Amino acid sequence: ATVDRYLRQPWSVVHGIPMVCAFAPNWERVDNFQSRPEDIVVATFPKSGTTWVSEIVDMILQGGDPEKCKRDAIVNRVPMLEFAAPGEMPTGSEVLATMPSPRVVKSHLPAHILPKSFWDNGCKIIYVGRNAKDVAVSFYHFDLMNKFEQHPGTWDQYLEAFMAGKVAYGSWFDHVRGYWERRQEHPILYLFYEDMKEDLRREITKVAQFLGQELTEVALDAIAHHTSFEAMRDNPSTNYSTVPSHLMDHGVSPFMRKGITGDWKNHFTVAQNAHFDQYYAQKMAGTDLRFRTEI
Ligand SMILES: Nc1ncnc2c1ncn2[C@@H]1O[C@H](COP(=O)(O)O)[C@@H](OP(=O)(O)O)[C@H]1O
Repeated sequence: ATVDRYLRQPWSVVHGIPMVCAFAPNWERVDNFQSRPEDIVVATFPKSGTTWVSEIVDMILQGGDPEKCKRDAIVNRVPMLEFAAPGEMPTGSEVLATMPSPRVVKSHLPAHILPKSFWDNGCKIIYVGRNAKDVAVSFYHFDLMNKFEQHPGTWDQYLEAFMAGKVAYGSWFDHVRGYWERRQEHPILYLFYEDMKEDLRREITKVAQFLGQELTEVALDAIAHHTSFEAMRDNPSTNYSTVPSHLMDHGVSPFMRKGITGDWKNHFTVAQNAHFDQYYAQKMAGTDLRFRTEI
């Protein structure tokens, strides 16, 4: 009830970044967040594989036992750092304060406004990038169904907001590039959603090594089996079907939507794809960071 007035409102702004309206008040809780050096941060631009990687990290920390991961929804097992629902739930930061190490922290903040404490404590960051076209489709449908978001209107107007960085958490170009560069000064494992669709066990292995964990071949196969898109769409612990429909309208668009690489071809018009590609080449000039739009 109290949170209703924050739902479906236009973006606020925190440190020059568009922010979910409900998340923006009381932002000192984020700026002053107290990290621990053993914290694992799962950082992504929205709709780039946060839930996927979070479940993989949790599974690795439980020794590859999928039963352990069903003790709670992924939204509670891996709290989102900046999440808040004023008057309805405790913030993500308050939940994380009461969580035993090793904490898994999910966040969508760009690198330059991720809380300083994370950088000073050298916390291991697992970043996931996804090609901007699939992200924009996924983010558009997410906004149609997630009532925390300002309504996206039509797809063509949303896409224009997306390319301009006028969506929640700002420019995708600055986001993916910010963490790609910050790895020169911080332990960052930079993953690619498309690499995970192509070869999931290979990417789980890289996450396990980064976390200093050793997996038997059985544990690895068990983690690959339960972190398929099909395993996670039907798992109530990962598919967000436990979120009340008042906050996430699962009928409009399910959270576990398509889970593929290349869905952008079913939504980008011929003209949209031409304009997006020129702007993308302009905006992604001068970086060695490369994304794949098909595999
Ligand atoms: N195990 C998995 N395999 C593939 N895609 C997955 C996945 N788990 C989630 N996804 C996809 O990742 C996106 C959500 O990313 P995030 O967790 O950061 O919000 C959605 O993309 P789609 O909307 O294209 O289906 C969702 O379907």
